[PDB]
Amino acid sequence: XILDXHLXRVW
Amino acid sequence: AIPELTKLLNDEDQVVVNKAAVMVHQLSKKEASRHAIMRSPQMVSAIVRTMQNTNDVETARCTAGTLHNLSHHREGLLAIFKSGGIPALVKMLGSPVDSVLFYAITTLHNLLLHQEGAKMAVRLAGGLQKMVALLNKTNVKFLAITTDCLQILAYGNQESKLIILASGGPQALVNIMRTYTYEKLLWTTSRVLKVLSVCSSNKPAIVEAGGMQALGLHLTDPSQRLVQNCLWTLRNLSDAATKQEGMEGLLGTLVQLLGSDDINVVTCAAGILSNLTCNNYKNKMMVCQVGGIEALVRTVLRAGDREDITEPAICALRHLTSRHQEAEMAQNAVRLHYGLPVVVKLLHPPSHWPLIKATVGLIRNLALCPANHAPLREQGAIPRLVQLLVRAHQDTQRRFVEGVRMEEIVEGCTGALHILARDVHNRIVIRGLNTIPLFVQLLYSPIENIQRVAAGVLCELAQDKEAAEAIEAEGATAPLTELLHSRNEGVATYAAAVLFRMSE
Ligand SMILES: OC[C@H]1O[C@H](O)[C@H](O)[C@@H](O)[C@@H]1O
Ligand SMILES: OC[C@H]1O[C@H](O)[C@H](O)[C@@H](O)[C@@H]1O
Ligand SMILES: OC[C@H]1O[C@H](O)[C@H](O)[C@@H](O)[C@@H]1O
Ligand SMILES: [Cl-]
Ligand code: NA
Repeated sequence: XILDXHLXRVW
Repeated sequence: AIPELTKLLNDEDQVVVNKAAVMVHQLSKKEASRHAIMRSPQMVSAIVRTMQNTNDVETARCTAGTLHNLSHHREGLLAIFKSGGIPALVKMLGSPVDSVLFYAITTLHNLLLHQEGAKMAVRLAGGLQKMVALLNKTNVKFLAITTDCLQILAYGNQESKLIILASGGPQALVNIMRTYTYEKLLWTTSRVLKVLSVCSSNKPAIVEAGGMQALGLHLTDPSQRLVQNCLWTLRNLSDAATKQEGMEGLLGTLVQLLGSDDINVVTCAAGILSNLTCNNYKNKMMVCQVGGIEALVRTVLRAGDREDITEPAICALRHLTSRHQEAEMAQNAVRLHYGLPVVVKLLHPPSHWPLIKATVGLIRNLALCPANHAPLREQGAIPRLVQLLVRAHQDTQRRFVEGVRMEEIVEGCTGALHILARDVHNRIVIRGLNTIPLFVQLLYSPIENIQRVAAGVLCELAQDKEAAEAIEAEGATAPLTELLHSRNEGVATYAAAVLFRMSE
């Protein structure tokens, strides 16, 4: 879940 | 609350420490208790120390998760940096537990994105080697974060580029481009390859790993950011891809992209085609076979005075019009696709020296085909080549103008004139412009290539009796006799032929 959340935040 | 838990984090009993780690994590999940943790430089030092030294799966997850929550804020990013958290996080990259790995890579990403000093700290902690090693993982979202970290670290840092190379970075990155279709990953990986492709060491390695062909796979992807990065990287690599095979597909796509409405796409395609056709007769053949001449002439016409397009396109045309099986057909095709007028136009202002040099070379090749002798004459090529030559020679006699030596213009123009002088009407025009005195002066050039083209053009002219007498009247016998002993066989052969025609 951390990955999806991070992708969205950064890009 | 904060100093109580900091005392429990520094406990000699690790059980007490494990229980304190779970509490600190839940506090990092709320804004009030998170700012409390970030304000204390003693608490953040304990979380970092706990993480690096723990052998417990949950404590590693909770301490790394806590540091991740801090990385969302400028105060927390500075806390993790000053508390020595970067080398601790780097250690967590070797973690067999995914959740620990995902906290570490994302936290390091955040530090590399927004925190000063972090790029140097990650390099020193051995981060690059660990990150390259993880490129064998198969999670495309994790791969996208890892590759972006490599991009941040490699950008503007030749040291990091060399480390990525030593760790097998090129091969691993090319594999990603051949294996996945996940756009975000393809794009971040292409950005890493772009950064590496300006490195003189990484470039042959990427090409050897099959990078040209791999990047070629994605040139028709709907994602324009992916296409463009692939095109930039391809252009960078293309001067070192002369020996590569399996390029038919790439070459075909590049010709197609010449018709694009995106001038950046057009620019790159022209540049890659130019580099790949330079002295590669097989590539010249392939590009001609898929309609390359027509595509390139249209590109030159549409580009007008945009030299970022016309220079590579004219270079490609120059390559395609010599030294391959279908060169003759290409020389004709340039005329048949209405290219001769625009080619002569580019000899004139406002063209800069790189474009003029390329255009003269192209005209030299075009003139190999007799059906181009008259159209080139009618379109005004001879007077302009002579004006270029006369001024270029003067400039050398007085003394790199826009990166180009005027000697190159002298040689190029004299070379083009040497080929045009094969036609009887062209020789009338060349002679009528009082060029013989200049051609004879060029025999005394220190540069052998200039002596060769000067001697060659005089040799073509001297086949007419009137011109032979003028050549002699200019005192050409003296330099020509000396040139019989040139170590350059071309110079010596031509000089003998001129001397012969002057004696009848
Ligand atoms: O062009 C991409 C680069 O832009 C900036 O220089 C950023 O500082 C760097 O992190 C990034 O890799
Ligand atoms: O996107 C920034 C740069 O990327 C690559 O290095 C290209 O070669 C260059 O033309 C481009 O401007
Ligand atoms: O057209 C075939 C050949 O014609 C002439 O011999 C040219 O000097 C040479 O450069 C060219 O390759
Ligand atoms: Cl003119
Ligand atoms: Na040539």
